[PDB]
Amino acid sequence: SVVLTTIMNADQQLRYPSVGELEQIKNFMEDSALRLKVAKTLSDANDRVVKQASAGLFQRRPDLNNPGGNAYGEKRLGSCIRDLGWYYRLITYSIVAGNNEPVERIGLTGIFEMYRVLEVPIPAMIESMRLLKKEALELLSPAEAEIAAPYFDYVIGAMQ
Amino acid sequence: SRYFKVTACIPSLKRVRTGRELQNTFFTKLVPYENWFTEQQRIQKAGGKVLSVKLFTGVQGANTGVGA
Amino acid sequence: SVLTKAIVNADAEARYLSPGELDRIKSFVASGERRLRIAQTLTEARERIVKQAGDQLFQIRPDVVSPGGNAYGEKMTALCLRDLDYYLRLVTYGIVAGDVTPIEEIGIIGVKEMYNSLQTPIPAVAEGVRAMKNVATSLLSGDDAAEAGFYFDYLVGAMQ
Amino acid sequence: SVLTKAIVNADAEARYLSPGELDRIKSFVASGERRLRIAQTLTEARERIVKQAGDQLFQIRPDVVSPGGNAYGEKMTALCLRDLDYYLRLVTYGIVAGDVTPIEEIGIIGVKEMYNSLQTPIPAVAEGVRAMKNVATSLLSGDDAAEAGFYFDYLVGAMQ
Amino acid sequence: SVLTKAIVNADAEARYLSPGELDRIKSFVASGERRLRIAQTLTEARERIVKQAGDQLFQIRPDVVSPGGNAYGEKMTALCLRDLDYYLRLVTYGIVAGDVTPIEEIGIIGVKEMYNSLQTPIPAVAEGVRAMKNVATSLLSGDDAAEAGFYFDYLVGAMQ
Amino acid sequence: SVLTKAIVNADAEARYLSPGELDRIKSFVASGERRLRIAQTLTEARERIVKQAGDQLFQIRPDVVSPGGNAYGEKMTALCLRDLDYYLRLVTYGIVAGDVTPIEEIGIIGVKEMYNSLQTPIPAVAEGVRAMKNVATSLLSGDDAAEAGFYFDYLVGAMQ
Amino acid sequence: CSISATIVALLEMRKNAARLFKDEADSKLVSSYISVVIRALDADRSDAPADIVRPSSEDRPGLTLPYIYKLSADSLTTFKMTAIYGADGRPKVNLS
Amino acid sequence: MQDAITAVINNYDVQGKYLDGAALDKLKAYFTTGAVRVRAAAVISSNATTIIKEAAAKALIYSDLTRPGGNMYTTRRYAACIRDMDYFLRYATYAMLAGDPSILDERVLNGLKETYNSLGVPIAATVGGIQAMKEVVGGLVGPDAAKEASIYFDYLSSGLS
Amino acid sequence: MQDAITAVINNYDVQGKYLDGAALDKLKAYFTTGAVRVRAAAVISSNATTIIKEAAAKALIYSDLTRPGGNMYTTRRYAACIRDMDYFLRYATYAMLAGDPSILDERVLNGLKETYNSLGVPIAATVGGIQAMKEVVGGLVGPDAAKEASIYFDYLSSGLS
Amino acid sequence: MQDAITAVINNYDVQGKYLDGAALDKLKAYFTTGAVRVRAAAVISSNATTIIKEAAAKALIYSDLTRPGGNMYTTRRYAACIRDMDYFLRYATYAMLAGDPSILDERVLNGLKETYNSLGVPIAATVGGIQAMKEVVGGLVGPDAAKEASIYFDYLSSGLS
Amino acid sequence: MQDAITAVINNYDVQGKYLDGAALDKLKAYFTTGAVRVRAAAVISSNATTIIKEAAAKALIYSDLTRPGGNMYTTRRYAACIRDMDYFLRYATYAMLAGDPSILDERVLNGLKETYNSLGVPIAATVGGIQAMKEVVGGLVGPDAAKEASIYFDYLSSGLS
Ligand SMILES: *[C@H](C)[C@H]1/C(=C/c2[nH]c(/C=C3N=C(/C=C4\NC(=O)C(CC)=C4C)C(C)=C\3CCC(=O)O)c(CCC(=O)O)c2C)NC(=O)[C@@H]1C
Ligand SMILES: *[C@H](C)[C@H]1/C(=C/c2[nH]c(/C=C3N=C(/C=C4\NC(=O)C(CC)=C4C)C(C)=C\3CCC(=O)O)c(CCC(=O)O)c2C)NC(=O)[C@@H]1C
Ligand SMILES: *[C@H](C)[C@H]1/C(=C/c2[nH]c(/C=C3N=C(/C=C4\NC(=O)C(CC)=C4C)C(C)=C\3CCC(=O)O)c(CCC(=O)O)c2C)NC(=O)[C@@H]1C
Ligand SMILES: *[C@H](C)[C@H]1/C(=C/c2[nH]c(/C=C3N=C(/C=C4\NC(=O)C(CC)=C4C)C(C)=C\3CCC(=O)O)c(CCC(=O)O)c2C)NC(=O)[C@@H]1C
Ligand SMILES: *[C@H](C)[C@H]1/C(=C/c2[nH]c(/C=C3N=C(/C=C4\NC(=O)C(CC)=C4C)C(C)=C\3CCC(=O)O)c(CCC(=O)O)c2C)NC(=O)[C@@H]1C
Ligand SMILES: *[C@H](C)[C@H]1/C(=C/c2[nH]c(/C=C3N=C(/C=C4\NC(=O)C(CC)=C4C)C(C)=C\3CCC(=O)O)c(CCC(=O)O)c2C)NC(=O)[C@@H]1C
Ligand SMILES: *[C@H](C)[C@H]1/C(=C/c2[nH]c(/C=C3N=C(/C=C4\NC(=O)C(CC)=C4C)C(C)=C\3CCC(=O)O)c(CCC(=O)O)c2C)NC(=O)[C@@H]1C
Ligand SMILES: CCC1=C(C)/C(=C/C2=NC(=C\c3[nH]c(/C=C4\NC(=O)[C@H](C)[C@H]4CC)c(C)c3CCC(=O)O)/C(CCC(=O)O)=C2C)NC1=O
Repeated sequence: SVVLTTIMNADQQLRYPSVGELEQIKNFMEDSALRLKVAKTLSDANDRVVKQASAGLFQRRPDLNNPGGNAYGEKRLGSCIRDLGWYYRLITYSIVAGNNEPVERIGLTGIFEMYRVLEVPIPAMIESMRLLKKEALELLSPAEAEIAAPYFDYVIGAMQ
Repeated sequence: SRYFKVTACIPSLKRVRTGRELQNTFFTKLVPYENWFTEQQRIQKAGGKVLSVKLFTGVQGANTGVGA
Repeated sequence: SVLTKAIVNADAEARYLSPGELDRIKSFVASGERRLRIAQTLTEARERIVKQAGDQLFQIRPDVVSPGGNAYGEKMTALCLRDLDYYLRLVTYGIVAGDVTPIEEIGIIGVKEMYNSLQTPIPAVAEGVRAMKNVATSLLSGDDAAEAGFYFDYLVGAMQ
Repeated sequence: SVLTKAIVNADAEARYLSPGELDRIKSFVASGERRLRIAQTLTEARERIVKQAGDQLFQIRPDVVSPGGNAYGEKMTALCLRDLDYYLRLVTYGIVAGDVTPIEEIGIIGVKEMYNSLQTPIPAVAEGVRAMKNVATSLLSGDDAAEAGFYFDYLVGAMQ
Repeated sequence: SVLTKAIVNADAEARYLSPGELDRIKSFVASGERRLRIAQTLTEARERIVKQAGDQLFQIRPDVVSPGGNAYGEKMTALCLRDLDYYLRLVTYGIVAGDVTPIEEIGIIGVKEMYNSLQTPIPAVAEGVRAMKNVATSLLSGDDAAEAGFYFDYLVGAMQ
Repeated sequence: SVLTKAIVNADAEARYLSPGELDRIKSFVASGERRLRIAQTLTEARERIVKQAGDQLFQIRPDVVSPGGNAYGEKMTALCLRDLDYYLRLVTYGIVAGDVTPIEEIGIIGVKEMYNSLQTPIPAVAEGVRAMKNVATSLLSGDDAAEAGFYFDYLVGAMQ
Repeated sequence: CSISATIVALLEMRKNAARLFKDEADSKLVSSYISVVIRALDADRSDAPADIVRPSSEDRPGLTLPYIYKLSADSLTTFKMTAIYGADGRPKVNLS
Repeated sequence: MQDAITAVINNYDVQGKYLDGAALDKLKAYFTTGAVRVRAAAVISSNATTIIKEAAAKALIYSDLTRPGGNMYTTRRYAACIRDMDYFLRYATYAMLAGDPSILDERVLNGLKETYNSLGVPIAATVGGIQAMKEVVGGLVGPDAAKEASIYFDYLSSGLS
Repeated sequence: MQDAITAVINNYDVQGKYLDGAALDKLKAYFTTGAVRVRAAAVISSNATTIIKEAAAKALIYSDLTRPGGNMYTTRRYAACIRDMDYFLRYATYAMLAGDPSILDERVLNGLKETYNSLGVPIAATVGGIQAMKEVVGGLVGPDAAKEASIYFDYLSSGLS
Repeated sequence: MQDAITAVINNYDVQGKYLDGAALDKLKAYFTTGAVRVRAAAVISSNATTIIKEAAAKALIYSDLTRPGGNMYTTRRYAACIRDMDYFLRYATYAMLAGDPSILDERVLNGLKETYNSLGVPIAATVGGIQAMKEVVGGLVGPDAAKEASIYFDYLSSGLS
Repeated sequence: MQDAITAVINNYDVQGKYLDGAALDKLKAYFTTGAVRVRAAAVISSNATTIIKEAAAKALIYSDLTRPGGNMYTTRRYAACIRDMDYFLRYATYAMLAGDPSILDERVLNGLKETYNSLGVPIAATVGGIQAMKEVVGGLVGPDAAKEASIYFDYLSSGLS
């Protein structure tokens, strides 16, 4: 989280938190009251947004469910949908957390090294998270959309 | 003048180094007293744990003979 | 500043600006108006603040203005008041920047060596900064007084 | 001492003692008896030197013995003269050793941090050591006084 | 020399010279005229030392002046005597200097590789140096003989 | 040997076996027949080669058989012939191994300290190795003789 | 690109290069070399093994390097010595 | 590196003055232009890769740089681009977030001409590629935020050439 | 290391559970009190050396520790003990800010016990110094952050003992 | 490390004995199988990526290891497990080509089991993966070198267990 | 390291009183033993190689250890043993000049047994070589330094065994 990111820098430089660092640590909490319902709203759709994004993604890329495709079969499709659910859970975790910490530390550092022995399309995950961000914002208002858009941008900005 | 004889393991969890990542992940080595603190802080910063530390070289009294 | 501390931090990893960093930069630009107003209010009352702080300092530590004192004499006292004005200027710079980065480079790094060479009481200078903090917080509303005094306490802690 | 310094210097190069190194040891062992006489003289005159050094220090720097001084009262002044006694003992140890290794390992490394924590004037302690040197110079022969003054000046420079 | 060693170590540790180093400098400057007299005696007796050194070396190791010997031939023996004169001059340099930096930089660093290049017996050269040590100590009083013997033994140990 | 060096270098490169190193493997396995043939061809005449090499070494270097030399005495001559037999074992080891790895580990590293402590002529031992080169080459075919001569000349360089 | 279309064309090129040669070792060589292209093409994900990121500090920028760029280099000979197994020890030891 | 906030403080500290009306007006202008910059930074991010591909197709590819002899002829030379680029983005996205040339002169555009001269690397081509990226980002970002992004891209191109 | 927030995230990611009412209750309970944590951390940072001074004066010095035969004897050992004092204070502040002793376990207590055993450090004296730290810090920060500051000093004392 | 030839050479050097008939038979026994070792090593090195891809499908994936709470869970741990598998395959190739587990004991097994104990990695899972790689290698290499390839994987599994 | 003067300094420093008449007597005794100490050290440094030669000829060479199947076998191992012998001689001279075996313990005697057991180096033969150097120095140096030379020579043997 933000506290972890600040304390890591402080301990790396061997010093207390800074006079501009506490101003950010306090501003990270005052919007937490609003943000709690923002990440909450995506929480009770978690088995629905991914379910719809399957219908947004494997018709866009039909080779994912074609004989030369990686997601042929009901169980193979289930794996891709479970991966989408994992990414949705992680992005919600980071939304509740602050900085990129929850997603980067768990399911972002080593995507290419995983898929290197997995044969799963990174350019397909690009559109997958594009559609996830596309469908997860209309549940929110524009005020919440402004507090949700950058949190969605990091996946398609990192895997690239 | 004295060297601590210690053993420890340090895992790298940000880069996944991909060549002979075994000798640099578990080691025993004599480290000087003046450099022991900076050596041991690195293991804690990276995330590994120190398994044991030993005086080895010097006596507990200190006073004269400490310098080097 | 906050912008420098945020952009260069997301440049040491070879990534774009973090979705966690497309925030507190935001609160900084939001509170920039209040920061500018507070800095202007401190700047208008620079002479009164310096004069009253020097008065309080010379009462509380009268040994400095004695014959065996570093600041004994009319022009050695003028130099002490000039140093107090310098630190008030640095505090205003820190307030506008939103971080103690500029004040740190301008008037803190090596201050121990400079004052030891000149044979000046660093605790006396710190007490002078505290008196300046009291006089400054006497001229401001509670929130703005706390905001200015937080930087003042940074100066007091650093000169130590 | 000289022996440990020469031995460490030879051991670092992994070679036997050079002729100049042996000449140094021979000169030191030949001159040891004068150092022993210096040590016994300073030992039997330890209390008078400490008292006169305290008197000179309190005359030179009234601020240390003052309402706000570091040594105000009886136990504070007792501790100051006690520290002077420790430094006299360290000077005798250095004189008998012929070098400054025991003095360095006992009373100078970390003394800056210790005296900063205690808020004792380091220049005041240096003035006390200088007064100790002035007192000790009045109880020795000229060559012997110079020999002791070398280590006294070493302590003065080290507390700088 | 001793001055070079003390100054080099003080510069390497970035500090002023220690009292022990100053004492060694004082002893070195005290022994200067004695060292000069010893060197003058050796340089006056340079040729006789070389001649009987050659005689002792040839008596001990006649194989070197044998057909399979490195110095077989009158001009080869002349070169051996010239190396002998070189090492005697280096010994005089070391004696006046008070230590072994000039001897080291002139005649031991790389001497192993050079004599391997020339296919010459290093133990034979060391035995010749020992013969020089005997002949030189035969012309000097006991203390000065020991002082020259230290440098001769240093040369023998270095050629090893 | 060849495989050891290939694997060590490939591992230091941090990659699989290159086709180059695979080439040296596939050709060493083929040429092991000729290497072994050279092996027992030298092994059958091990003692005669050593004896003839010793004889021509004695005739070429009368200086080793001298009052200062190490060869005066039938016991010393036997000790030298045993060293020669040791080195013919070493050269046949290197011939069978294809690389000089065992020979270096067994009889060249520290041989300088060996023969300096024992006071033995290293150039004389090199001449004995050359004599042994001639004796071994006299009983082998030209290509095979040159193949053994590579290791013999490497030994001649090694004691240098 | 039709990747499957190109891989089959590569297979046809490999086999047809095989038909020219009499398989002494030279027809095997061409097949092995052209097989390298297809094998190091297919997977989609072992290809492009990330960018080697050089992390920097607050004073200088952090850098990145394409993997293929350093894969065509001199391959970085390194020296590493393994000997913590034991100061006092138990394992195979020996001199290595 | 420097932003507007730090630049005003630095050139008001060298002369030892408090922040006057002009300095407050400059800081006021930056603070008022502090939201479109943040929005355009996020817009540049995510759509970065398509921006690079469009710029490459518009300027670099379909020219001398791709045929034999070019400096983008084979793969890994095509790969050193997209790289090379992603800088000139990344940077100047930093510039249009902490708006000042500064960063572009200290980290990216400094000795780059020397490096390109020692490594081939057609400077005219790599500046035409910069202008293509400028056009595509001006298209993607918006009407008003197309400017100052055009400013930093023009600064980069002019400094390089 | 972890704080209250990332501790909740990891504790739910281990079984793959989305954030529920109980988890959001824990996060709310952490968020409602951290402002007092910020004020207490600022006060501790501003008064770091003074706290070490009073803690040493009350618990360590004026004893046999500073005399010959003591562990704190000589300026080198005195500076070492005060640096350890400062390190304990700073890591206690980090733990109180994060709301979790994970950083204390990972970077403070790991190896400190047998390290002090091999060095001869009096663990009772260090514990007394830590409690003097906690007393001074509780005096300074006030009721708002007193127990939150003191719990991690007690954690350090219990880990050492 | 040592190969067959190096091991026999050292075993004769320690006795100071010339190469005898038995040493000749041992060397010839190594030499007659040299070519098939090169062929099997080339077969492994050519398609090692596909080998590891197939081996990952039989032993570890699609299980609780890849789920939350599993050792191989998360991107970093998954990539580390596959890197370890590649390490095992490459060093098994080296051991097979040298005809001696000495390199495996020197540079793979040493410290490995206590390292996995400290990290919490499943030694049984690693053993299963090593064996599955062993069947894949034995199937690919064919009857000519299947047993020879499999013996070193067996050595790795037995050393780990 | 701690010489005689430093040892007396530490002995009075841990108890915290000034130098006494007993300390004066001890320092005077060590000053009296200075010149013969320097002369003996100079003689040993002069004849370092000869001492190793006689010690080897008396206890090391021409035996089973100097044949195949020995730890002394191979020039590298023999050079390592002779370098260790020179180490013993040099550190014995250092301790002889210092007056205290602290150098002998920390720089030499510390360890030197677990390493020897791990390597397989015989220890009885090493002790015999140390005693061989003992009689060699006994003849090389005068009887004034013979006893003090012998006690430091026996110290290494006692520590090793
Ligand atoms: C994979 C089948 C299993 C698995 C493995 C796993 N390993 C690590 C971490 C390390 N692996 C190594 C390995 C080696 N070092 C060497 O020198 C060699 C031979 C040359 C090897 C094989 C080491 C030392 C580490 C630690 C340092 C590092 O991370 O690089 C991890 C990561 C553990 C962590 O997160 O700290 C994992 C997951 N996991 C499974 O589930 C499989 C059973
Ligand atoms: C006297 C001339 C000056 C002075 C001194 C002063 N010292 C203290 C307190 C302490 N001084 C020491 C000193 C040492 N410990 C060591 O190991 C050595 C090396 C041999 C020394 C010199 C220590 C340990 C203390 C702490 C108390 C204790 O000994 O237990 C004080 C008291 C400070 C306080 O805050 O109480 C003072 C005043 N003061 C002057 O004005 C002179 C310049
Ligand atoms: C003969 C051509 C030359 C020569 C030799 C000579 N050697 C010795 C004594 C020894 N030589 C060795 C040799 C080795 N030990 C090893 O491990 C190896 C590597 C395989 C070698 C070559 C040893 C150990 C000894 C010592 C006795 C022993 O083996 O136990 C002597 C005797 C010296 C003495 O003082 O008695 C001699 C003479 N002499 C010449 O003139 C030739 C140049
Ligand atoms: C692309 C449109 C053009 C082109 C470029 C090209 N560049 C290289 C190699 C390098 N480019 C850089 C660049 C930078 N380093 C920095 O730090 C920065 C700013 C932060 C920049 C812009 C460097 C240093 C190199 C050399 C080292 C490396 O490759 O990382 C190449 C490769 C040249 C080669 O093959 O050796 C190429 C091809 N090529 C084109 O056709 C365009 C004109
Ligand atoms: C002070 C209250 C007490 C005391 C302490 C003391 N400590 C040392 C030496 C060390 N202390 C540490 C400490 C740490 N390493 C870590 O990682 C952390 C947390 C991040 C800590 C606190 C270490 C590593 C050392 C050894 C290296 C060094 O000295 O820096 C000493 C010195 C012992 C000696 O002289 O050899 C002392 C004296 N002493 C007291 O009297 C107090 C009770
Ligand atoms: C989905 C849009 C795309 C896709 C995906 C796909 N994934 C798999 C299999 C796995 N995916 C994972 C993922 C993770 N492990 C982790 O630790 C994390 C971080 C939280 C993730 C995201 C794993 C472990 C597997 C392997 C199976 C397992 O659960 O252990 C498949 C199946 C591949 C197969 O060979 O069966 C697929 C198809 N495929 C597409 O086409 C989409 C673009
Ligand atoms: C000699 C009398 C006997 C003997 C010795 C022998 N030693 C080694 C190897 C080593 N010896 C050391 C010793 C030290 N390292 C130090 O730092 C110190 C004190 C400063 C000592 C005494 C060590 C660490 C090694 C290993 C590294 C090296 O070889 O230099 C060997 C070689 C063993 C091998 O081949 O690996 C030998 C043979 N052998 C005898 O037979 C003698 C009785
Ligand atoms: C020797 C190794 C090597 C190759 C092969 C290579 C190929 C190569 N093909 C390219 C483009 C291109 N390549 C193709 C098409 C195809 N590509 C194929 O291999 C098929 C035969 C065909 C599809 C059936 C197209 C259409 C483009 C233009 C870019 C685009 O697709 O948008 C480019 C980018 C530059 C350009 O536009 O010319 C590269 C790097 N460069 C190399 O260094």
